[PDB]
Amino acid sequence: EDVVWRWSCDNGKCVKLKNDPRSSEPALSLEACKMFCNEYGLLWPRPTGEADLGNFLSKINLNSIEVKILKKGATDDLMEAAAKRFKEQVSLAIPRGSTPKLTGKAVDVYLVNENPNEKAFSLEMDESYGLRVSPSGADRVNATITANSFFGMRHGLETLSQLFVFDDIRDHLLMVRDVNISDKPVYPYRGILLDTARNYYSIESIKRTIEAMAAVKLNTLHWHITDSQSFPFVTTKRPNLYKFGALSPQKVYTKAAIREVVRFGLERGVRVLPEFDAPAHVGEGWQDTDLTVCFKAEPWKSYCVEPPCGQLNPTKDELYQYLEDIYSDMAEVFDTTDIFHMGGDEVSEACWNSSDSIQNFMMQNRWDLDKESFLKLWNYFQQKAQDKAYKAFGKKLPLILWTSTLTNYKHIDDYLNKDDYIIQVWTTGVDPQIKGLLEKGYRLIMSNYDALYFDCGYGAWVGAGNNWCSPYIGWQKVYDNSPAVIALEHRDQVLGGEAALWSEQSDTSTLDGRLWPRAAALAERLWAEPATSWQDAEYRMLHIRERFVRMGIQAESLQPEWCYQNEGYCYS
Ligand SMILES: COc1ccc2cc3[n+](cc2c1OCCC[n+]1cccc2ccccc21)CCc1cc2c(cc1-3)OCO2
Ligand SMILES: *[C@@H]1O[C@H](CO)[C@@H](O)[C@H](O)[C@H]1NC(C)=O
Ligand SMILES: *[C@@H]1O[C@H](CO)[C@@H](O)[C@H](O)[C@H]1NC(C)=O
Repeated sequence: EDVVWRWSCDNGKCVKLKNDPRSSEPALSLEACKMFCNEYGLLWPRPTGEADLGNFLSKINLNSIEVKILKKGATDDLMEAAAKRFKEQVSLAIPRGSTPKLTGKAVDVYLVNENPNEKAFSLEMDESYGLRVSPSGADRVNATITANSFFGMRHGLETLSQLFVFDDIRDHLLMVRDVNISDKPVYPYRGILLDTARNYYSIESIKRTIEAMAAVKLNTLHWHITDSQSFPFVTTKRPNLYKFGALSPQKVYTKAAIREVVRFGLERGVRVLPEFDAPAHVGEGWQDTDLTVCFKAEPWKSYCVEPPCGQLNPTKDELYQYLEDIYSDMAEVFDTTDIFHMGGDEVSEACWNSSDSIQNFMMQNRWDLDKESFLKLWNYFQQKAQDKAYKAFGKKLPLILWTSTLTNYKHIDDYLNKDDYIIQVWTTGVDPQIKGLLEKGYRLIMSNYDALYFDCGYGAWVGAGNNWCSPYIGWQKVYDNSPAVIALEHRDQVLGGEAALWSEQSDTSTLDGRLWPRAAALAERLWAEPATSWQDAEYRMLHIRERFVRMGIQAESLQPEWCYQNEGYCYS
């Protein structure tokens, strides 16, 4: 039936009041009130530069929006696809089952791509844009997006679509009348790590994830595509790896499917970054090669962090022929990435020390069997693996490794160097390793497990209780986790951050709820690095959750919808 309430801005809060008929004041719908009661309206993330939204809305004819590309170039196909997606972006303002009256002004969207040939991902790419909205004549709106590249331009299309509101009191589609926005991200690497080896994720759910990432301007999908539990990556050159390693014949990622995901990501400004974790985190798929040790070793607690155990045997020269083929097959289909993630997760010495051939190998080279020697074996592996990666990608390119024994800042320079290796950080923001790494010039990606491990909090998956990194991390905590605070003067060496969805307790069915809307908190933290805390983003965070749901994302619920309609009454 008919909406009964209206909202009125009062000290930054939209107050619900009855829509009394005996009033000469025009009623405000909830989101129309929110657009101007809130400092940044309904925007997420909030812009970093100019953020002038004016004071008025204009009624818009949904069928009279037209996008015009003013500069043509190599990104013509990308710009056209982004333009065609803009109307459905706009329709996200309308609740499902509601239809706007097809009246109001016409909208002209002018896209100005000032370097229309640029379309490569790089840490130095220009994601900035300018957004202007103003009345054009009497019956039209002029929205002009100006950006130095396609990626900044499609960010601006995202922000523009957030400047529409549905008046459900009147069934009118509205748009902010006078807008001056300039915007650019604080960090170039704004990512989500998706583990698709501890459990399988449908390609459809991966594309859905990329959709939601683009909606909040995240730009990197780190595809943790192999691990001990499964090998779903279809490597044409070593087919037994996925044939033996896959959980099932249908639970694989073919070349065609990965190409689909990579293209889907490029069109939305998302770099699809593959990882082959090595030399630990291997197992399924390597049967009958004699290239691993400790696979399914028992008791697993004595040999690895979680079952099944298993590590590569770096003393077998055939291993690096396998690795070169894997990396080459990855480079063929992951052909938008400028970076390669090589894992580097903590190696088990007990696993390597229990091997006949490994100990004989270490005798012959004057190595003992102490802790320092197995670190030397790990360095031996990473050097040879790194060479195959360069040959596979046909060029030197940045490589990522996790913080580990190998990348301890006290000895990381022994074989790594800060120009070839980026370090992904799981330690807490107060761990001394971060300061030690930054002073040695290393670049960092923050994935602090106390704020950015999105798998924490659920039940145990071995034994009873809860999983290892519980409690569950609320969005308030991931919002307040600031890399700038963590890095201090070395801020420029922080490339950004990444929410990690490890998947021993997550798959296709839980993907939406694990990531959303919590990854939006990381999106604003990395895009804007606000000096304000989560309380000042709370109202806009509640709205972006609703926008995710309108997109079809099964996003987690944060608060009673009553709180969303009654700002200021839910606090502590
Ligand atoms: C790549 O980083 C990773 C990735 C995966 C990790 C997985 C597990 N564990 C640390 C991990 C880690 O390191 C995170 C640092 C953990 N950690 C360091 C220092 C102090 C701590 C105090 C309290 C809790 C954890 C503290 C901890 C044991 C553990 C037991 C399990 C399990 C998983 C883990 O599944 C079945 O049983
Ligand atoms: C649209 O607005 C932009 C920014 O103010 C302006 O540069 C451009 O000339 C306008 N175009 C039209 C057709 O009004
Ligand atoms: C490796 O095993 C040998 C016995 O085979 C033992 O002497 C040595 O201390 C072990 N080293 C480590 C690091 O466990």
